[PDB]
Amino acid sequence: VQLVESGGGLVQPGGSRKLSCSASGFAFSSFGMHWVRQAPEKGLEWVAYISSGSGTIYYADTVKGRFTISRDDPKNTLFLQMTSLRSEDTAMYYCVRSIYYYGSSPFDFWGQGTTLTVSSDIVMTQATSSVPVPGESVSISCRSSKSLLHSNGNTYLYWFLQRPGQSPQLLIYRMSNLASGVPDRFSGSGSGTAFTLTISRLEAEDVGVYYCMQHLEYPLTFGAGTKLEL
Amino acid sequence: ELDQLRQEAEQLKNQIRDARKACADATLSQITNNIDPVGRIQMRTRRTLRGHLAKIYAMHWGTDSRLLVSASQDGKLIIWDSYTTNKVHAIPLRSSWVMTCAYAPSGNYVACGGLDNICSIYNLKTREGNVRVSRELAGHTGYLSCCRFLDDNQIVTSSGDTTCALWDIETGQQTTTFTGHTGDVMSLSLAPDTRLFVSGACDASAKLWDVREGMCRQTFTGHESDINAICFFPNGNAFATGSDDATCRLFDLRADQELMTYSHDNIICGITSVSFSKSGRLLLAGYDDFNCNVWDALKADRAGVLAGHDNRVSCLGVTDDGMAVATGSWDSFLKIWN
Amino acid sequence: QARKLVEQLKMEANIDRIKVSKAAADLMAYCEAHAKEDPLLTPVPASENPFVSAEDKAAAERSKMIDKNLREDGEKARRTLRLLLLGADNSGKSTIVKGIFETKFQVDKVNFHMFDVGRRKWIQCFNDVTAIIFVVDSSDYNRLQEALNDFKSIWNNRWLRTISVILFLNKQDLLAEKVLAGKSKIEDYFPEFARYTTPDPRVTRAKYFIRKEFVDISTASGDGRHICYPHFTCAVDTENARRIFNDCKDIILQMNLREYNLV
Amino acid sequence: CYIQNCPLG
Amino acid sequence: PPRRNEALARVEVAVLCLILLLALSGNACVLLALRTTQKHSRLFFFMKHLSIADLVVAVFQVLPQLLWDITFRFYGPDLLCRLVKYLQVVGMFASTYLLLLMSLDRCLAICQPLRSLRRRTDRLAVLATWLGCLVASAPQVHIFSLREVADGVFDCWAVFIQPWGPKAYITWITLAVYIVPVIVLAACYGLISFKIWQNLRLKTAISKAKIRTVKMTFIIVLAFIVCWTPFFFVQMWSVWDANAPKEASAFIIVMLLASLNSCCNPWIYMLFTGHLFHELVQRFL
Ligand SMILES: [Mg+2]
Repeated sequence: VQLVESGGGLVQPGGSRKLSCSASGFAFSSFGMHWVRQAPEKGLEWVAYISSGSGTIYYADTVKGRFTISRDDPKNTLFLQMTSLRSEDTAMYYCVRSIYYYGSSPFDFWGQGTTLTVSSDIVMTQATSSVPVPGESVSISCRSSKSLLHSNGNTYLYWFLQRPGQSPQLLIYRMSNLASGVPDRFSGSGSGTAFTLTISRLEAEDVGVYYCMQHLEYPLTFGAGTKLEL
Repeated sequence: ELDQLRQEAEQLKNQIRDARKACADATLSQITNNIDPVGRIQMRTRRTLRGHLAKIYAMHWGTDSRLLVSASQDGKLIIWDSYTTNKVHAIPLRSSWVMTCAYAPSGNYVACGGLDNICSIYNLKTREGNVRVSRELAGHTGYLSCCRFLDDNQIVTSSGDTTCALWDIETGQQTTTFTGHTGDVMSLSLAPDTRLFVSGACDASAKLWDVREGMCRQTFTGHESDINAICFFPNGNAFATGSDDATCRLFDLRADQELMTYSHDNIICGITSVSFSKSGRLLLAGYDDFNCNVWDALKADRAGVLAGHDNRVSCLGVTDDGMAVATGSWDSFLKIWN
Repeated sequence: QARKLVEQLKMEANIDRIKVSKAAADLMAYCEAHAKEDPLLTPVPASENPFVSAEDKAAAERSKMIDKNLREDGEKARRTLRLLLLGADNSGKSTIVKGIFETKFQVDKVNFHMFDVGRRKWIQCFNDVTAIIFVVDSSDYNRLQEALNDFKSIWNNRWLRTISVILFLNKQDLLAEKVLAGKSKIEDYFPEFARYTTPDPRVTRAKYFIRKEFVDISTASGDGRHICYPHFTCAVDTENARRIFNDCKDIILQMNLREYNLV
Repeated sequence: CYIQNCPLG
Repeated sequence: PPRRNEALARVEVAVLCLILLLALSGNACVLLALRTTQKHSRLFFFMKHLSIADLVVAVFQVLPQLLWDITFRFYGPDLLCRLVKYLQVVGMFASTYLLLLMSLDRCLAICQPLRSLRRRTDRLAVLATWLGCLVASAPQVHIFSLREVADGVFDCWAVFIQPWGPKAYITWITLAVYIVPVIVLAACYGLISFKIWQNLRLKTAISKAKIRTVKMTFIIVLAFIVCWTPFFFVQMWSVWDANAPKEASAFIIVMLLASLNSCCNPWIYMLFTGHLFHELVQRFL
């Protein structure tokens, strides 16, 4: 599986730009899509969403009006057109895939992003900011405004992980299920508005910032990040 | 010794019959004379699943009692979410004359087979978001009538060439073959402990097999026509069958003789499917009369009907928790009763 | 290999048993202990019986396309006709039109499908076919009594009460040679051939007697729901595909009269 | 009536 | 202002009420029987659509013409009556041509039996028919109006071009709604009852099923002719004879009988088939 992005460069305000993402290795025409950006020294932020078959689109109110999203299936490409940019549009842009049916797991594979220099809604709170860490058990936490517990029995909270100089990854989906390719050291738990990620038997290559995310209703709000240092 | 050896045949046949004559000191219909009747069982339809465009032949639930799979003669296999009537997967086949399909205990594979003499295995949860073939099992000389999973690497098959077979999916070869019947084999039923299984044949006899050893243990008789359906009791010590002479019969394992028969003078058509309930007090059966019957297994009296179809039924199934009942028919509809 | 069955009989005869007075009172005690957990006997509360989110909506949007694809392929597959080809052997059933086999052809922009299963059980599958094709050898006087009974076993089936039957009497070129040679007597097998007369005389009187035996079993008991269409074939014949189409026109015309109730 | 104005009565 | 007669006017509120109540009950019984009960085919589709056309006719052609005669002049705006007339003629056109569609379907399903058709055509035929009717009923809004006729009293009045308006309009409707349908409805059952007629002479080379077809052709043609012929005769006469007895009771009473097929069609087409009547009798019992 592969998702490589392009575009980028140096741009002056009041201009325009087109970004493209090429995919190779899966049935592109049955996955949703997402664009997600990250400021030079900040967290993650949701931008747009296009569904499968191009039948349902969602934008972000911060950039609604000037952005556009569009996919080309037989060429396996995703497009984002931006017009009349500003100074707050300097960030790294990624590409994310997702699929929805009974029992699936979305947001599983991220890509390699590109940089471009241009010179009510729920809020998630990441209390801690840095923790020194070995083989020592740890614990992290997240909190929301309202209770994510639905009437189906589901609970929509996700956990990610960003190592230095890489793309994020999926660890747990819907607060309790472990993904594919992940060891059993990580685990999940929680309740309504009271969550806790319990990493046990700490090892190397487990250093980086951690985020929580929600999917109960649009828009999709990330967090601020909890960093772990040795 | 053309006929000299044939002398001991009648001797043994009359000796084991005499040895069974002693064990019949009472009847199940005698001690059940003082028990509360079930009463009228009134069931209504809850969900109707549409989307097939031809006759429907097989159906099997999932181990979580939410997901299910169905097979029909248009050439498609369909997986259903029975709580919202959503379609999760739809798989196209290579042949269209299918007669059986199966659900895997874990939830990763499905199996299908018909008039092409091959059993196919399909992998569901695989990266790249597709559904493709895993392995094709060849080696039977007749058509396939049934199949059941034991693990993710072992499957049992029944064919019209008068034999049964056990396979290993990784290697792909038939390791054990069961012989001994005379006509076509139509039915199959695994035991809850997955150490034995019974079989039903087109010559009115039912045999009990052993999976680890590989030979027969017991043979039962007393029907006047071919057997079409067989299923194990929840307890695991008894089984039931269904034939074309319009009669259902309950056998026994540790007594070697039958116990009860379910007949009615107004019924003249043949049984096509049968299934027990979770507790073992009800016994549901399907008929060619275009409806299903609900017998009381302990009194042999009738206790209800399910008349929502306009052709013959041909399928039946109960969930592992015993919540709902699912039925198909030749009118291309699935129905959920509760 | 006669001792194999006797060995299994001996292995079966030596078995331990218990009396039914205890083998049935044990099946009776299993339900009374599990009686209060079968919902189909004790109705569950109306609020607990199991019989939208941002993700539950994407699930339904996913499910709404499979339906249109299925219906599109089914409506396309609606068109063609389907035939079943029977015949035991010695006849050349595989050489009349030029697991399980399949064959396609078309005349006047209508496609036919012919199957050949290379029968008392699997015959239910072919219950909605247009017509069945039966082939017979007309130069083998000993197997004729086998063919006569096979034909009647097929015509009197339970699942084929309304399916018409086409009939080809194959290899008629050999019959002329056999009858004009004079070394074979047909009355040696069918005594009632001595009285029959026709209503190339010796060959015509011979072949019409052969046809009458099949048409009698045909018109014996049909009640006017299906009929049989006889024909005389040969070893090499190019005009054999027109007959099936001209006989399916007459099967469909006689089928439309009974849905619109004009009869 | 219908296509033309009806007579009195 | 000219007056009328109390007696003759009274017999009118009776005839129209009888016709309306009959046309309502008969069509409803066909719809109820079709839904409650067996052999779902390409016959109940057209029969169901025909009943819907007959109900529209009975609702939007008798009820206005009846409340009108309850009063003397219509009390409303212009566009109301300008649309009433449109509906009144649309009903007549559609209820006549749906029958031609059903008959043509029968005739080609018996005469040309190997024909590939899908549900898309079985819906496009009906929508093209309804579109044609709604387009052909157009000049009803042009030639009719609401205007004062005498002493400041207003009504829906019709004004044609003096020399050749009324004759041409009536002749066009009678040629497009009477002659051509009866010719085609004769050709259909002339071909059907000739193929069935010859097939039996070729097969038997039995006499009870050889007359049921004529006994079905007759009733079908006779009902149509008898129901439609009195209206157009007096209509063509009054619009073709300067000396015509427009004051007799016959002209007034028979001029209002336009919707008479909507009374006889549901009985015929549901009785010719066997099960429907007894099945409804058993369900209601
Ligand atoms: Mg008047």
